Amino acid sequence: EMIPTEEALRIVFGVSKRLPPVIVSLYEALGKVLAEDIRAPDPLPPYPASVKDGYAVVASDGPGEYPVITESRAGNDGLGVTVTPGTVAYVTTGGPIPDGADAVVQVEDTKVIGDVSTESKRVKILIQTKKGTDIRRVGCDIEKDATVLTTGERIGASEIGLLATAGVTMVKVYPMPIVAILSTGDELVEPTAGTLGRGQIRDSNRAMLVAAVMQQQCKVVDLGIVRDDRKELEKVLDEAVSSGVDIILTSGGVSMGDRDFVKPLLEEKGKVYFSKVLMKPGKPLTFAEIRAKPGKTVLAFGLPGNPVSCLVCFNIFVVPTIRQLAGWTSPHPLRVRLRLQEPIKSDPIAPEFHRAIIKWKDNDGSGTPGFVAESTGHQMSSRLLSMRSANALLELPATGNVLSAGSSVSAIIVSDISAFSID
Amino acid sequence: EMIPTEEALRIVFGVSKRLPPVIVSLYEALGKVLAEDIRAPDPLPPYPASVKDGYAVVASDGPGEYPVITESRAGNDGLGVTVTPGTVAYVTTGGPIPDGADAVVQVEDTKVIGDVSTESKRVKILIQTKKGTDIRRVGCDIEKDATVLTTGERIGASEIGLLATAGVTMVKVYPMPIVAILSTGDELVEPTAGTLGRGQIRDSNRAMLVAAVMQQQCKVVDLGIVRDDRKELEKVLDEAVSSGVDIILTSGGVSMGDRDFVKPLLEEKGKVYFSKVLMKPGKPLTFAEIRAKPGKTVLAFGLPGNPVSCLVCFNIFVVPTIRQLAGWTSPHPLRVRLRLQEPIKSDPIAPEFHRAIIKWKDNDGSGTPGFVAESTGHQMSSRLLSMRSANALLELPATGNVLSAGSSVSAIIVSDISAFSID
Ligand SMILES: Nc1ncnc2c1ncn2[C@@H]1O[C@H](COP(=O)(O)O)[C@@H](O)[C@H]1O
Ligand SMILES: Nc1ncnc2c1ncn2[C@@H]1O[C@H](COP(=O)(O)O)[C@@H](O)[C@H]1O
Ligand code: MOO
Ligand code: MOO
Ligand SMILES: [Mg+2]
Ligand SMILES: [Mg+2]
Repeated sequence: EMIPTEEALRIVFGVSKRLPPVIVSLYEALGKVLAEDIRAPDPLPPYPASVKDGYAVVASDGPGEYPVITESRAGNDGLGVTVTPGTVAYVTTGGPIPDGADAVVQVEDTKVIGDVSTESKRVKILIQTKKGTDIRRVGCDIEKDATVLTTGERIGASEIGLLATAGVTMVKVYPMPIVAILSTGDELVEPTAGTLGRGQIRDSNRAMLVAAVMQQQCKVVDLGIVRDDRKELEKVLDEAVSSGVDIILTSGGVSMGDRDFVKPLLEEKGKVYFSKVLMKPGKPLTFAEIRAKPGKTVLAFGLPGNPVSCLVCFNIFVVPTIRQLAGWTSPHPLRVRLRLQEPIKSDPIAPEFHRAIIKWKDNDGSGTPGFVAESTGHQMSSRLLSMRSANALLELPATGNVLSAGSSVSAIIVSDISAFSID
Repeated sequence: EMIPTEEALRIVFGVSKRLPPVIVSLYEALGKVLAEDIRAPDPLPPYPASVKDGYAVVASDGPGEYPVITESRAGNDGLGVTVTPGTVAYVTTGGPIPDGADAVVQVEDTKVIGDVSTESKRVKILIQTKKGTDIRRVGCDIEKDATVLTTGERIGASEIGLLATAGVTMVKVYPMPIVAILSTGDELVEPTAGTLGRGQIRDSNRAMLVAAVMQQQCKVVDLGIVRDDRKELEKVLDEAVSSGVDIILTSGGVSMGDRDFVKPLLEEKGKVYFSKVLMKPGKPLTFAEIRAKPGKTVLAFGLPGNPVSCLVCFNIFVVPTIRQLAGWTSPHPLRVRLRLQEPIKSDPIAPEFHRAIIKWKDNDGSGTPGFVAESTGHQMSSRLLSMRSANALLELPATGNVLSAGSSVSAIIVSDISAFSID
């Protein structure tokens, strides 16, 4: 019972539930989705503020020479002083406008007159300004009680700046899921192994997945290598489910071998929604939901053992699940359209997620700017070098035809689009 | 002496030098740029490995019933057993191929014959296979001594997987720069302040920059609020320069006020390359290089105080500097072309970095897929709400003309393109 990827994703989305919100500190809120609206407790600026370094004037006075009656840069500077017609006040950018002044003339349109500090301060205003010029009225950037951030908004640097503006240092957010990761196989040895014994390989999926989960900003619970023994894998899965994690990722032990126990163990512990997906690479992907005994849900992905299939299934299915649990309203990956830089043979049986290195060009080959893709070469699921530098997965339909250079395909972007190397 | 942004970026790039490489552990290498090539010490697979769960056969035998002479899943399974013509061996995916077998027939093309474990094991091979089918020969994924990663390559999840495959757990990389951050101003109060006194605002730039630097994966040295006092700012800058940081970010104290000491202090401590940039927002941006006394270079950015200008200058100038110091060969931000969803008035004096929310659409308005942009509204440099959710900066030339909806502009992508919300 092999299901299409679109259905497998819908099933995963339907089962995945946003985590309960928590309260975190300002810097812990970075990267998280807001679980409450944020309202400004005071206006910005809270006082009428100068846009410029210069002089606060009565605009109707016009060009002329005037005494400087106060200097206003911050705090109580100029408190109680009224700028009346025929006077001016020195101001710096962000300085409070003294009462009575209704415009600011930038310092470049003024000239200091008389002996610097050996006579009372006088300045020549060189222009005719207009009422309100270069003054930020109270609340013109942010009004008191305005909503500056809303529930469901992801917190980036400017949102941290808005929380700080509003004096919020404890924030209600959706947390990231905690993810347990294990590898399976009698053939595996730790990546610290030197000379390999006959029939041994280094466990590469576990470190790869730990890294992938770290890129998604989740806490990792590293459960190590598990051997192809049903009782042993049951014990580790039972320990993982009762530990408080939200997602368990296993790799391997999910194909057709007589010692592949992931599927029967997930069927016994919880509910397996699927164990076969019509995709290349990634056919053995298994997804299950387990209820931890009181009491919460744990999502389990029995990822394929083949290194490419493992990472592709992580990118397509686990990344949107992490985002959904973390409260993202748009957990789907970015899909763009792009032109192939070389010919690519699609698979005749399953739609292929072909690894590519994509870049934006001024000419994508059709005379207009656009993304272009180069294949990473041989796409065998055992060839982790096919994932090297791959920032996208080309979605090739199961036609079996050769897609020529210059033809357009849909591509899933799997790595930070703002970290893309330019053409 | 106001210089174009293109020149200001060239000056910064010319002064910025990659940091000395360091040795880090496997998981610390994630996100860093490799400073050495990585070669596979053994092949992958190191033994001829089955692609399938099934039976290792002599392909020339063809369809028929055969005794199963061994079972090979991992390690020393089947060591010393030779599959001769007229025999087969059970194998699981990744299991070593016994000597003498030259093809694998997947279990779906076989049938077990006789009483399960109450008679010696026999299997019917249902197809005529071909020599080499479903076997991974030694080194077919990675050859012994092949270079699997090269100097200058950024380490993502698949690169961590390749390091683990190759048994590398200590990696030579370029480190991230350490960044000191301070705010300036007599008007500032901490973001924990409740009711604000007259002429006070909360310091929002510092937390915003700490967050921005944390998104760039750099260590932050938070030097707090500094008042508009030359001796005090000199002391903090001198302490920052001798602390071992690589970059200092200040904000404010760089306009035309009589208590703006950042520029004269940077001129005194080191070499100021520029202090005026032809851009909107961000005109007061100052850049300097200071030599810390023995002995290393410290880059200083006197960022503008206006919150928008501060973050825009961070995105345009500081992000590529961090990347250059961290050894990125492509530190420039991603620039794409896109269509405007609404009309935008460009500035008549300076090229504007207009904040936008961009998304990829199936129809960008011209009948072909592409990025589209919505303005974040009023672009005043004091209005941090104009940065809210902005994932790009539209590069508008200094024409002063109204760019109509549907016209195309260049846009700098400033936030993870793989975290873009879909249309
Ligand atoms: N942690 C791992 N690291 C590298 N390769 C793996 C890992 N787990 C399984 N494999 C390989 O992936 C393939 C499928 O594994 P399995 O699903 O257990 O049969 C076999 O060739 C395994 O040797
Ligand atoms: N850390 C900060 N947070 C928020 N606003 C700031 C900060 N530093 C300076 N400003 C404002 O930015 C503008 C320019 O500051 P300056 O360059 O010091 O004149 C003034 O309106 C300041 O009040
Ligand atoms: O069975 Mo796969 O789709 O090569 O991991
Ligand atoms: O002087 Mo600006 O360019 O509004 O920070
Ligand atoms: Mg296995
Ligand atoms: Mg200031």
